Amino acid sequence: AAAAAANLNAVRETMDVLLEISRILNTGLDMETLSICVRLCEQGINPEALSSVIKELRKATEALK
Amino acid sequence: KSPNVLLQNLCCRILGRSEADVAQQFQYAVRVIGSNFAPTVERDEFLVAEKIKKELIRQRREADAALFSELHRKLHSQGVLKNKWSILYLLLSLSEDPR
Amino acid sequence: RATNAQFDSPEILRRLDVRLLEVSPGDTGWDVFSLDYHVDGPIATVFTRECMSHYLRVFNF
Repeated sequence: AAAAAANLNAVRETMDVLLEISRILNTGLDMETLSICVRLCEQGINPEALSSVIKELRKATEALK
Repeated sequence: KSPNVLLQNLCCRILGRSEADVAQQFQYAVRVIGSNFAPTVERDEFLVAEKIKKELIRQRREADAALFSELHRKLHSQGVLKNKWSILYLLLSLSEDPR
Repeated sequence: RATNAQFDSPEILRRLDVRLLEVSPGDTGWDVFSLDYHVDGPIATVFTRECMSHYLRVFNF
């Protein structure tokens, strides 16, 4: 398939758009993890729950520093 | 991919641990994520975009405020994002001033 | 007060006042400073706001 891979290039293009959005906002997230988050909202999820998850997980790496 | 298993990849990305190493963080993740697996309303990415503009206003980047309307358009242009509201709410919730 | 500007009218020193640049993670005051002359009468019909912008750009240089 050829059109099914140009859509994957399209996914990477929006992923770089969200890369610029992540740096101007100063988030710690990288590209692989945001693709995991994209799949999470494919199944449907509260962003308020994902932010509480990540707002526990990042400042539970500051408790073993 | 299951709802349950994608959070262990979230745990393997933030922490340097596997799902077979830590189960205490992943437990609170399953507790919070599950039973709250439904978005609060249908999409309003425009309302969240006008608050991401308020973050770009806080830095006297008004040329990047004019870039944001063309960056917010590409999300709709490819259409691979189902909840454009959720990921913008998620980024906006983690907003810190570069400052 | 100490310099020659003291013997100039209090109105036009009053209309010129300080301003800054909204913040960024590499702030220096040499990066972040401006003066603002702002309109206090009908002079907006003479001085546009984008004219103050070009004013501030050549001021930055």
